[PDB]
Amino acid sequence: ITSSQVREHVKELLKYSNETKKRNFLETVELQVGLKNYDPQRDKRFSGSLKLPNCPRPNMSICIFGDAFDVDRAKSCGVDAMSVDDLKKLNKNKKLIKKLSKKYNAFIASEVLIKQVPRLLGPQLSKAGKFPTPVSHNDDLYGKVTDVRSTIKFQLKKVLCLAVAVGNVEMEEDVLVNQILMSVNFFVSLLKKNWQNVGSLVVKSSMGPAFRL
Amino acid sequence: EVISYGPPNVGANENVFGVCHIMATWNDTFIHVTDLSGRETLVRVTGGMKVKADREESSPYAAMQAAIDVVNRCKELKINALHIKLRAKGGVETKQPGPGAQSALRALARSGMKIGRIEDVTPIPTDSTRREGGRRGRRL
Amino acid sequence: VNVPKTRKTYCKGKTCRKHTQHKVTQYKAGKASLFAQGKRRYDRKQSGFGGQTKPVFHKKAKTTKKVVLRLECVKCKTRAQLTLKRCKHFELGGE
Amino acid sequence: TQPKLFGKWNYDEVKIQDPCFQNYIACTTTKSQVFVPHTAGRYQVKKFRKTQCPIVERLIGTLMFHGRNAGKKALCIKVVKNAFEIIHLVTGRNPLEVFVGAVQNAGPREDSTRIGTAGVVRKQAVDVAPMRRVNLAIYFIIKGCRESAFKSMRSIAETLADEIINAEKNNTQSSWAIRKKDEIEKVAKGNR
Amino acid sequence: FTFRGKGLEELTALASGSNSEKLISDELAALFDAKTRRRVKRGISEKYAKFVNKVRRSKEKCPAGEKPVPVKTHYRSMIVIPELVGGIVGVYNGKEFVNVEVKFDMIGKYLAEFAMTYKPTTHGK
Amino acid sequence: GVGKPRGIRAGRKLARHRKDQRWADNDFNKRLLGSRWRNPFMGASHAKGLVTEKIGIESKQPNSAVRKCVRVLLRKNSKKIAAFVPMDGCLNFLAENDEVLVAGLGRQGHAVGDIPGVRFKVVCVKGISLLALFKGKKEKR
Amino acid sequence: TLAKAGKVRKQTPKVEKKDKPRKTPKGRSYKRILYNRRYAPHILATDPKKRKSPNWHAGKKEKMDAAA
RNA sequence: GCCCGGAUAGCUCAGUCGGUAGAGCAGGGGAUUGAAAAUCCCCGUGUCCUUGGUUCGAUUCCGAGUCCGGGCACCA
RNA sequence: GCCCGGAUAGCUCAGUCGGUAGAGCAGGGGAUUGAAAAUCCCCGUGUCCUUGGUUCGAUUCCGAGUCCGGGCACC
RNA sequence: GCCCGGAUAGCUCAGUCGGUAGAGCAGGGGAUUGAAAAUCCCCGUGUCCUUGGUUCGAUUCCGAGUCCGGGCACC
RNA sequence: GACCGUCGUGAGACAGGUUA
RNA sequence: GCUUGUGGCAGUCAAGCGUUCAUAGCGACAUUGCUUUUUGAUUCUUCGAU
RNA sequence: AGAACAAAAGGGUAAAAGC
RNA sequence: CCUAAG
RNA sequence: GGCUGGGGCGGCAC
RNA sequence: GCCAGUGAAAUA
RNA sequence: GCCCAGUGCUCUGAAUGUCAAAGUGAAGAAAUUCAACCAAGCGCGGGUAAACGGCGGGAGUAACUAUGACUCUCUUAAGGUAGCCAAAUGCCUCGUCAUCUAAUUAGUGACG
RNA sequence: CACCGCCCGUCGCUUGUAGUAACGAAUGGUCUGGUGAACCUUCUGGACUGCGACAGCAAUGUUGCGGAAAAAUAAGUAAACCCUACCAUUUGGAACAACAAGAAGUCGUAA
RNA sequence: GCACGCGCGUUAC
RNA sequence: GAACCUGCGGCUUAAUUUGACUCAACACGGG
RNA sequence: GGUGGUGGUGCAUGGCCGUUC
RNA sequence: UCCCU
RNA sequence: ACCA
RNA sequence: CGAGGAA
RNA sequence: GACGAUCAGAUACCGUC
RNA sequence: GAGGUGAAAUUC
RNA sequence: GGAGGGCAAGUCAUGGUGCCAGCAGCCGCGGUAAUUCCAGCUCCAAUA
Repeated sequence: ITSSQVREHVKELLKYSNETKKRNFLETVELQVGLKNYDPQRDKRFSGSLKLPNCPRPNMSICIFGDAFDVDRAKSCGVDAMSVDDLKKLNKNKKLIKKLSKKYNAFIASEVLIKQVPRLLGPQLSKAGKFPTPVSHNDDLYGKVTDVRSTIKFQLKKVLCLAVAVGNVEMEEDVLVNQILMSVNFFVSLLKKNWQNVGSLVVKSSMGPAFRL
Repeated sequence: EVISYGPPNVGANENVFGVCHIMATWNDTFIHVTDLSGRETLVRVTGGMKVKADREESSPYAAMQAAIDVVNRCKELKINALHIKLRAKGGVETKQPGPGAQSALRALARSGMKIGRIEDVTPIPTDSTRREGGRRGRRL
Repeated sequence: VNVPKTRKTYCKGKTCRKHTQHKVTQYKAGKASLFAQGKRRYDRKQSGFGGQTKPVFHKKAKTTKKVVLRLECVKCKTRAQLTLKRCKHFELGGE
Repeated sequence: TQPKLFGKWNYDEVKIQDPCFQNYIACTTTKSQVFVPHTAGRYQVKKFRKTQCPIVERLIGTLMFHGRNAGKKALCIKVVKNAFEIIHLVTGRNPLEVFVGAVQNAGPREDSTRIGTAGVVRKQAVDVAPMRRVNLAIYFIIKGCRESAFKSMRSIAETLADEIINAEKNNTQSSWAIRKKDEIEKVAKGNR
Repeated sequence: FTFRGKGLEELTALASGSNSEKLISDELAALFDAKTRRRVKRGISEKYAKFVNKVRRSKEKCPAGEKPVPVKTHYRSMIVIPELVGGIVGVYNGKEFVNVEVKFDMIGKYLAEFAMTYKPTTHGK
Repeated sequence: GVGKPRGIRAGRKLARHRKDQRWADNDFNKRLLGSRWRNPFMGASHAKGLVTEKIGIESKQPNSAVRKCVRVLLRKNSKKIAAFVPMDGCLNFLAENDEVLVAGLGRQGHAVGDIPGVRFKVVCVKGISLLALFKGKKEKR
Repeated sequence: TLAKAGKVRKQTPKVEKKDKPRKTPKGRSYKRILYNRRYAPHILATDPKKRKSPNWHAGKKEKMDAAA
């Protein structure tokens, strides 16, 4: 709870383990948070790294599609399909628009809708996990998929999600919790007023918990 | 459950007493209940609290509702028996009970209630003072 | 009298120059109280009694202030440039 | 053997459960069990003869009641027969055991007597009699049929049929009959 | 460029035909409405014949100065005969005699149909 | 006893009482108060006069009629008099300014039921009894 | 009015009086005749309740002869 | 010139701590009626002043605008 | 002579913001009465003073005038 | 004495930016009543005060007199 | 100097009336 | 003090009144004037005495 | 060229200066 | 008074 | 304050 | 739990 | 006599809105600048005229004629009450009728 | 002529009337304060005249005495007149006003 | 006889 | 209330014959 | 001087009829 | 049934 | 007559 | 004329 | 006297003072 | 909510 | 000097008049068929 105990989630919580000495192999810590919890559309992000610094952790197939040319916008990589003859029948509704825009990351496709997005395609999907975000959709979905694959930084969109990092095993305290904060930027604060907008969260590394608030 | 307030003493053979004052005018009717010392008011229901039209502020109906309304409130005070002090603006006015009189009592008896002694306390004066109207009074 | 919010009124700044659409509001007011030299000295009377100062102020107005047109580009990045239209009463873009 | 109504409707298929209506209705009698609702009887002679009238004869009567158009039982016996066929094709019940119920329901139990004194129009609480109750019930039922039945392709044997049904149900939204049945009591419950 | 019913002349030959006996030869009969035919075929009066000739003299003797000698009559029941066209007959109505110029159109119609018998109503109060 | 006192010594009383209680009589009260002398004739039975003008007066209540009347000026008295000219043509003889002899009609006071404020009768014109002028064979000037 | 004076008399047709056939005895004679025409014993003779009116002879020539 | 309150049905006005717009009167339709009232049922219309942002949405929440209402203080 | 205020249905007076115009009384026709009143239902009414001008449109906004009103004319 | 004003039938009284003369009451003939009041239709009655002008004509629009009719009169 | 009326918050002001 | 509109006062022409006749006695319209005890303009003289 | 040229009045203005 | 009445 | 057929009350050709 | 998720808005 | 709306005066009164200095909170690094509450007073409520003073206006409106106790009205607290006059208040005014004179812009008595 | 009956007052209208009190005048009478004709009486006065004595016989004259006209006088009776109060009897007066009587005037409805 | 105002009725929605 | 019908009033008309007027006149005078 | 008269007075009247019933 | 007539 |  | 207001 | 109401009218019959 | 009336209304 | 009543006397089917002229002591007569007006006739009363 943004208090002294931050370094109790960090410093005092960095060698908890669950057995004997402390092992003999590398470490793996971070600092959990989110993306903005807005609705993955209107406003929740912009630009600027923390860091932070990371990438996947497990899988990365997100979202990118629109026309017959959006497939190759997911061929030399791996993404979801919006289909062509579906935006007039079933390419969006609940578990539909989901499918294409409901993965884990967010979305990195382009744009093309017309008079249909106030309760179907572009619509039903927003806070679900996608609704047309900033993925430099013009050359494709790879270069700006540096904001959708690796490096990172920590593009935090769709539904929660983000990253963190600072050191290895044991050598951080005030800058461990203050490294977790450092592992937060346009995700912990931003422009006009943004020093906080949530309730709680989690964190650790592999040991056991962090802040007991 | 419920947190009654009648003194800490029950018994389907232990009578509780509440003194019910009833003033029955030809305009409005009152029904009051109070300690047998009459210095601490409990229940107070008047025909006015029972209807919309000022003319009905008397009524046999208003007496029923104001009457039954009190009995319910009374079972909660844990009181079952009521002493009746019946009046009717004695002063220098028709020393005759109103209409919502025999109506009020009747309602208390029907809706359960036990009835203690019954008095008539319309204040009859020894002298008098120049009544309503004058010399000739209500004409027409 | 119907002005039109932003209209390419050439202008400059510079570090810009040429034209540039300018979002053009009219000018408002501004409090002073307890900063103004006007105050720093005009706090007096002198002082167990007073009056004011020779110009204070009951004269005879004109019944027509002036539009403090405040044109301001966004590319020129600067700087909110004032203009002066004179004729009241009126109001922004109708039209 | 038992003479069914219109040739196909057992009378003993019904019984009057409530004691009120027991003597103020016709289903119950041996003499009442008629094939045809036409008796050219001599009811309306003593001051209670009306009773002994085979409930439906009464319905037919109250039915041929609009001026010019009416005054001919001949036909009315029809409008009532078809209506019974039609009521059957919907609830397949002994349509007398329907019309009968309806009669018991559509009769207001309370009315207000207009007693005015010097301009002011006051009213009192009055309990409606049985004979009066049935009379009102039928009068009411039929009353409504014509209501819609007018400039409508819907026919009396249909309007009436549709009525006798809901009138039994107490469906306050589908029976011009029961509407008043309720209102009369309501307004009456106010004046009381 | 206007004409007349059935040829004013054919009728003068039709009426005064070979047998110009009864004022209304059975010829003219074929022309009139049932009511008129009824009357003639029934019992028409002779006076109606001497009245006839009275118009006759009025139509010729008068110079082309178009000034016909008005013939007076109460025979409002007379049905204009073809040869009766052109003359101005004064017909009684109730007060006086009415002068009417007989046009070809008023034939087969009752001579009374023109002698207004009452002055309809004007108004005010 | 009754109101009146019956004493042989109380004559005086009864006497004064009668003289007093007697004023309640109009006939008495009348002549006693020299009233007769104040009327237009000054008590007199008849009076001479000059015709001031012949005027007509309307009948009262159930009657409607033009009564013949002469306004006269009494001689020594000098008062305006209302005088009813009798019978039919009568007023046709009374010339304005002539001398007339007048007398009352049934007890000096109420005029004949018909008349309004007239209290006198005309009996002579230029000193010629009216009756005389009323019957041809008698007199005329 | 005024000019309406004696309207009646002026309008009346002056009828003349029947020039005395003979004479009317004036003196004890008249009182005598009367005595005879009425209080003479032949009239006091017939009922005093059924004797005629001293002027029923309104001058009626038809009833004048019937009596005499 | 500051400081409070409002903007809703034709009128006067309620009104979630974001999910519905509601009274009372007028107006109208009907029963009742000597007359008129009072009664007694049934209805009628709403960018909830405007413009944007918060939210899945918002009469409501916040900024700003215009207006009306309140108040309080000066005025050479 | 100067400065003010109106005028609208038959009458007394409402209203408008530039689109609409009203009420009360009167009145016309039925109803109650034996018949009139009263009362009860039904109904019709407007150069918004004349006047030019503006305006797409004027009872309404200007300019002139008529009438009926009120108010000043002091040293 | 100058400033406005009315003059119209038997008596009291109005007039398209002239061209025509009116109710009222007296009044006589009716309708009405039992008769009458009241009332409703009808009759009638005149240089619209005398002059001069304007016009095709003036009772009216003009100009003076005229009679009676409200407002102005040493120092 | 002093009454009143009438205008004026006041001071006063009336080609108003009244008196020495 | 000018000026004289306004006041007042006379005057020409003669259509009219004057019952007959324009002028005995008066005169519409139109027009020429005198007057400075009205009144109105004007501000020259006099508040550094009327 | 009697209209029109924001608005007062005047000038001006016709393949226009008006639309 | 005119965003076009520039 | 002023302009004012002399000052003034008035009016604004201030 | 969540990839499924409805509803006025999903949580360890 | 009637008017408490106006101006004044004056009462515990008003469930609520302003309202200064100190005192309090919030923000800067302070200076300082925003806040909230805050006595009176104000404004809201009441009484008050032998307190200042006030005291309307137009339409219709039969039994020749003119007429108003009649009603209609639009209307501000209230709409001049007893009483009283051409009066020391009255404009027109030398008011109109008397009266006193030969005669009255004087007197006096009337009338509104 | 029987409630569509009776009926009251304000105001108005129509036709009329001059009362009571006061005042004015007229006639008469009385009081108050004065002026005061005339006449009875009174004190005067004494033309004129009668007587006696003396101047002459006489007209006349002186004086004494007596009667006695005008004049004048005081107190008195007191006419008329005036003034100051009061009584009686008559008679007078007006616009507006007032009173009287009447009605299917007007407004309402008291009884 | 027709601008209309009443009263029996006939036919009908 | 509607259109006709028929009676009464009214207003017309040469003339619109006249009786009857709250039930106790008006399709009533056999209209 | 009559006849005749759907000409006038139903308040001059018979007769008759309506109403109170 | 006596409210209305 | 009103009540239904 | 679409079942008809005060009566 | 001041007010409500009732009435076509009510400074009257009721009602608040 | 009283009060008050046939109903209500100023009144508390 | 009267003839409806009081108050004696016309029950004339009389003429004129039409609430007009007039009568009438008091009741009341009179508004087209007046027993009271005007007048004729006949009557009554007191009778130089």
